[PDB]
Amino acid sequence: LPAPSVTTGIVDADIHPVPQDGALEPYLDDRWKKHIREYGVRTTTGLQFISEYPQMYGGAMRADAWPESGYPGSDRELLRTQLLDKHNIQLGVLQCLAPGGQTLNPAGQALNQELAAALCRATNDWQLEHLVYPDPRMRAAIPVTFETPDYAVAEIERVGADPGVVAVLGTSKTLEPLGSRKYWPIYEASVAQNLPIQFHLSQGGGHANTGTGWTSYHTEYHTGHVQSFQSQLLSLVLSGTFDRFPTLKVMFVEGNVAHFAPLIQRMDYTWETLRGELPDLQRKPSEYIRDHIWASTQPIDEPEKPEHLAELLEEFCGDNVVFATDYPHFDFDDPETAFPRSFPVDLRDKILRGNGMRFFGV
Amino acid sequence: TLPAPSVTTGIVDADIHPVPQDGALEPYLDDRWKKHIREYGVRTTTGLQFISEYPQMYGGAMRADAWPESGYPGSDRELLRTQLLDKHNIQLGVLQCLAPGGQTLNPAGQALNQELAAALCRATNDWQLEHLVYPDPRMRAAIPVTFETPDYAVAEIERVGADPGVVAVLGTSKTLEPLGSRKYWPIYEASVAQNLPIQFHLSQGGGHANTGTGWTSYHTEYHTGHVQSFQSQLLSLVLSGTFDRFPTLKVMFVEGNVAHFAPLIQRMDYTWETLRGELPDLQRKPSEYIRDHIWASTQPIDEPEKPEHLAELLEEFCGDNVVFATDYPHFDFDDPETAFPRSFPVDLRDKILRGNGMRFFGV
Amino acid sequence: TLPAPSVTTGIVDADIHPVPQDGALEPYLDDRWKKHIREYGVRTTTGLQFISEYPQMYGGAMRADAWPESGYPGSDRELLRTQLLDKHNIQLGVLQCLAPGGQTLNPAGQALNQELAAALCRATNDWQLEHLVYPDPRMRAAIPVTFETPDYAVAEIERVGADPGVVAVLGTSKTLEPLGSRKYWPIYEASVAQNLPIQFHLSQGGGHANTGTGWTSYHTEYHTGHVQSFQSQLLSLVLSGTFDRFPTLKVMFVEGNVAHFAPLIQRMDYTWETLRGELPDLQRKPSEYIRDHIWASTQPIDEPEKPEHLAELLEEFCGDNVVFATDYPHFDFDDPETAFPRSFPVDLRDKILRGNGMRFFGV
Amino acid sequence: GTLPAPSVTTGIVDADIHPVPQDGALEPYLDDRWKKHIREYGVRTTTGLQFISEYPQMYGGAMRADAWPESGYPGSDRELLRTQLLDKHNIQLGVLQCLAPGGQTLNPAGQALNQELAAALCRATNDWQLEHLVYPDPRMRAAIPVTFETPDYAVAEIERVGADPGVVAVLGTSKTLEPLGSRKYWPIYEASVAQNLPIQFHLSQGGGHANTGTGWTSYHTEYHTGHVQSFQSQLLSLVLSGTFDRFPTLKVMFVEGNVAHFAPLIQRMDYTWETLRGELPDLQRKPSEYIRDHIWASTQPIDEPEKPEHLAELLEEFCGDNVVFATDYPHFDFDDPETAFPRSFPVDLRDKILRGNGMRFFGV
Ligand SMILES: [Fe+3]
Ligand SMILES: [Fe+3]
Ligand SMILES: [Fe+3]
Ligand SMILES: [Fe+3]
Ligand SMILES: [Fe+3]
Ligand SMILES: [Fe+3]
Ligand SMILES: [Fe+3]
Ligand SMILES: [Fe+3]
Ligand SMILES: [Mg+2]
Ligand SMILES: [Mg+2]
Ligand SMILES: [Mg+2]
Ligand SMILES: [Mg+2]
Ligand SMILES: [Mg+2]
Ligand SMILES: [Mg+2]
Ligand SMILES: [Mg+2]
Repeated sequence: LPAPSVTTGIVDADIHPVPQDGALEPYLDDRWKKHIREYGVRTTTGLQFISEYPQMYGGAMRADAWPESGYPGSDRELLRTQLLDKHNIQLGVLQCLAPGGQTLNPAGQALNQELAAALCRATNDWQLEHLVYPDPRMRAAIPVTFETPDYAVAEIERVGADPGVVAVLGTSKTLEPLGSRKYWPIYEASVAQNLPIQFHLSQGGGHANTGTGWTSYHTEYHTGHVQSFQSQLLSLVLSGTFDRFPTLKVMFVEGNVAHFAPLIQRMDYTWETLRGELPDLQRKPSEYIRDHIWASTQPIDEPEKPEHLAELLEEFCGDNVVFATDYPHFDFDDPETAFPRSFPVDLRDKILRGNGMRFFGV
Repeated sequence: TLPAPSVTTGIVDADIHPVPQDGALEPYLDDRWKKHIREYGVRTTTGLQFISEYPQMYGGAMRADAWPESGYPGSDRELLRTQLLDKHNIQLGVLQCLAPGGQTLNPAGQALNQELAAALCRATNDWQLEHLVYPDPRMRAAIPVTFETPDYAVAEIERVGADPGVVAVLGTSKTLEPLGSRKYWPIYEASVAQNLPIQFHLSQGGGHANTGTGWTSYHTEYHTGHVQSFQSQLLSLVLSGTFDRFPTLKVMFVEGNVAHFAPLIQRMDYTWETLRGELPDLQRKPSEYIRDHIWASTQPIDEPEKPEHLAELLEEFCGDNVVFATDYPHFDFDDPETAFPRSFPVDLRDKILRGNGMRFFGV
Repeated sequence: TLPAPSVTTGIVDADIHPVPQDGALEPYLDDRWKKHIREYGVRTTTGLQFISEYPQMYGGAMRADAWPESGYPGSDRELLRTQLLDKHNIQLGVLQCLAPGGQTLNPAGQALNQELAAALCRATNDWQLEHLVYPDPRMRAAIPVTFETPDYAVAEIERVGADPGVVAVLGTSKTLEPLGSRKYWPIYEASVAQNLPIQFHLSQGGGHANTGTGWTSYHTEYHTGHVQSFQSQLLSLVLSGTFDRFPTLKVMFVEGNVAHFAPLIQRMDYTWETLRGELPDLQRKPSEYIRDHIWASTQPIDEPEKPEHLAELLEEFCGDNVVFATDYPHFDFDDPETAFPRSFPVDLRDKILRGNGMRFFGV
Repeated sequence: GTLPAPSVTTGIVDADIHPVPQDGALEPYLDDRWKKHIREYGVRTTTGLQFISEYPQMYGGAMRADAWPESGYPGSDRELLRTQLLDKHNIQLGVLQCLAPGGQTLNPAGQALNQELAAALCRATNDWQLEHLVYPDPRMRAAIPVTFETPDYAVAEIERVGADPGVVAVLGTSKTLEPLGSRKYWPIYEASVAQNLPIQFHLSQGGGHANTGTGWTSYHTEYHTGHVQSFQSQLLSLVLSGTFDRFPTLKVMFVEGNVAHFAPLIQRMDYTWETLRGELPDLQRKPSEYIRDHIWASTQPIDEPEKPEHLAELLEEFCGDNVVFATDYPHFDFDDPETAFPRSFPVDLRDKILRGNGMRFFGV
């Protein structure tokens, strides 16, 4: 399969396909089909069929993205024409967030981690056969079980070298902050395959959705997603994970972008005083961003004064911001209208093209 | 070379708590970590500089008669020798060091800086061997290791686990993942490789609340609540199939009480009869794992209203797998002369005091 | 430090048979074993001084055109380079040394003196690395070890298994116990620890007759009969749950043919659907182990009467787990230019020549 | 458990007694999965036969016709074993060798091809014989069957119960898949020596090979006389492999392999070694020099030469200190201590066969 080529089209770092009903069954062992029929996929809830914050308005999907039968993102033809052709996407990165007709219930978060591994492997076989190889404008970010590194390492070794794969896919929420040594074998395996890692917004993880209680209303739930990414960035940087893995690239997907700038600013300021706690950390904290931390754009930040967007994106790192649409979610961003009227044209071009080309090794 | 432990006329005491005198760990700690501790203390799963989330009540939870001239109970090796080892003819006394200093329960392995945790575990292990075990090998060490960082724990088990002064690996009852999780399997593998069993002692911390349904308020809730963590760990270790992967691993629950395990296991089997289809990989019936894999120490002894129920429940658990402990110098210390009810059978009392622990510890 | 293998424009050849020149192993053998060989030869499971129980037919079963100026086919590294590596652009060629001298098939690991066998395996490994691999690292070694004495095999895997010139551990298709037996588990453990897969090459010997129902008479029976041992080994490795214990272990059956594995596995599943209750601990359906654990090399390529059936059966086995081999310099050598039928799909052949072997060897 | 060491006073040693569990007596000691497995499959071994071994017994199961209790198989009634054997012959150390999990003569637990089942049956047998027989009447002591063909499981069982004072030996079979000097078995020898336990190898069928080195026998004379051959082969391997150089305190007894034939076997071994010893240059002693410290043999079924004086000659040519009395109760060729030896047999040799020799083997 040839390497991805981006020339006059664009990069889209976050696309959500969904398998049609039964589409994963050719790839699952018999024991897991039986298990799912009898138990469903238990996770960090007391609920049979939904997550703890079920989608609010029409499944949080584009009203115009429902096909003849099935869920938005389950129709390959509609995805080719409504997304890939429409916006001339030449590298579109698939992030499968659910094994079935659902918006968000990640395979890696099944509490039966052997089932989780089986669902991740089936998703990877499915997306490569059903989407990537038939139309290699798409490439896969492969879900793995971050909470069981041995299984994730196995899956990265199995398919990580496939030219259809461009990243390893995790979740924004975890049981330990991602700088923990628990996850280091996954980083090691990813670097060995020259794969970057994308962490997509998730529920679950094992803790409440904030550091100070479970949220009540939808504003709190959705705005609160940024908090997990703030916590993860701090851990990955301050733990020295990037001293251990100096080539490891990480992208935060659907965590927003602008907030990272003042977070990193406060991180440096605090470190100037308190650095003595972490004497093995080799660089000033913000010095890790350019080489290690990326963010995708959707849902685009919308300051009251539009000029503040480019300022904050550059205060984060202008080279490390990568366009995404989030097709087919309701807060989908269109490359023709996402950026504010006065946004600098050269920054926009690299967000659409060069920045993601660098992140994915194009 | 230190001789193997020998139990002839004396008894096994599976849980004794020494503490290092002030400064006693400093020879075994690098200056970077000594400075760290001076500035930051041993930060753990609390917002408190020096104490844990449930500080002890009356007198530090220590026996009122166990205080040396100066220092904390358990810090004077001569007083431990005369008030405990000599007094009760303890010939295998297993040390479980629960704090790096003059405190009751602040385990080194639970420091959130896991590099500091590993350094403190290492220092504790060198200290207890040099200061207590080698001078008086009636004592032997259960070595604290960092269960939450398996690589560091494995390194420590490799470093010191084969020393004849060590008889077990020491963990905590509370953990971030239940102990049957694959996370901990490298520790089980290393322990088996060194022919060591594992003891899990009552702890605070772990990362979750002290119950599965909120943090407790009063001391009755806190102290009675320690049993709950061990119920949860037993279920995880058994149902996960950990003992199918490690068919020679022996684990003891220390200071989780004993009798409650019997009806827990009984409910486990009864539920499994219906729901076993969820866990088709598990090789044996759940209760069948107990005899070869799960031990419990006795302190604080269960005290039923009708004392005859004690022996019944210990046998319903597994009479061969119950091991005596005193918990010296804690306030609820059990004296082997007075702990057993009058009708208790001699066969069970004798193996609790000697043979059962000899089997667990490989003596 | 030897670079990792790199397969770009060329191919993987999973089975190449070099032979030491006369005396070439002597620098790597202790004088005691030199003396033993002079006085006893290499006694194995025969009553024969020099040959195995089924000696080769025409020309030693070697290619008529593979004889160097002096010595046995495979004994001249320059002819190996020009007639094999250069001729077919082999970029990962895996050496399987089947004899310590100028013979076709007399494996070191099968010497009945297992101390001698271990010394010959060690000497073969030092020799092939120094004479062949390091001078031309398109070649890499599958290291013979003594499967019938696991302690010695483990020692040799520890000694040389991490060398970058080594890509696999080498065993024999015939053994005294089926390969899923716990006897061989220490070897699987050591191989996994060195991130090494295992290749089992066609062999005579083992301790049993060459079929499960008597010794064969004619060469058709002997040579077609080699498939049988691999069928038996696959069944044991799968049904024993060896891959439940070692979930990262990869094994390749070398020169057992490929297509027959598909109906064998199909029968295994169909029988297990009824009889699975005998082995309730096996975690997966039997055929489900193939994809993650069982590979097969292609030579001598299966030749169905209707060529279309080849691709069908290779895919019914597992198309990602089939790896090219030439078997140079044996008479039934497969040329990668001609081995596959005209209509065979390019993607499947490409995987067989490149990606599949790269995955198996971790390249 | 706690139990005095055996005391042999005015009584005798009996090195081979065959008890058998009554129907169901092992079930309290077996996991549910193995009870189910046995119900559904029986105990598969190296045969194509559901219920019998490849050479089933000829006449009445090869039991003496007077040892049948009210209900069970011979050897299944503890009271009958006490009065018919231990009381009757003043046996003060009677060593139990349980050869079957049930009333089915000669079917060793260790030879089940499912070695996890085999281990479970060995463990159940050990728990049962200690509880039902040894502890109630400690004149009896156990030779604990273990799975020789799966050393990890055997080592575990030796570690589990091998230090129990009710146990006096580890119990194996005369036939194995590899000769007993093979390194495969060395972990078992290591674990046995660590528990200061000797090993007894009892006559068996099975093993994985034919019952001779040159084909399967046809008639019962060939089968029963053929049992000595396996012991000949095992002695040669154990000695010539240097197993006793590696384990210099290891003691082994061949049980029910006869005695006299060992003498000329060893004699031929030395004579051959004098020429060919260069093949095995590490061996520390002349082959026959291993016997005194390492190899014992029990007497039953006693050798019956045509001229009785040859018996004592051959027993001394083997090693007079290393011959140990056994009855083989309740099998048909049972030997009685009062009549087994020829009238002219030396009294000093007989006394040590009945007492001193076995005391030294079992560490009494
Ligand atoms: Fe998204
Ligand atoms: Fe979204
Ligand atoms: Fe305590
Ligand atoms: Fe306490
Ligand atoms: Fe070959
Ligand atoms: Fe060949
Ligand atoms: Fe007998
Ligand atoms: Fe007999
Ligand atoms: Mg600045
Ligand atoms: Mg300053
Ligand atoms: Mg540094
Ligand atoms: Mg390697
Ligand atoms: Mg198993
Ligand atoms: Mg099962
Ligand atoms: Mg003993």
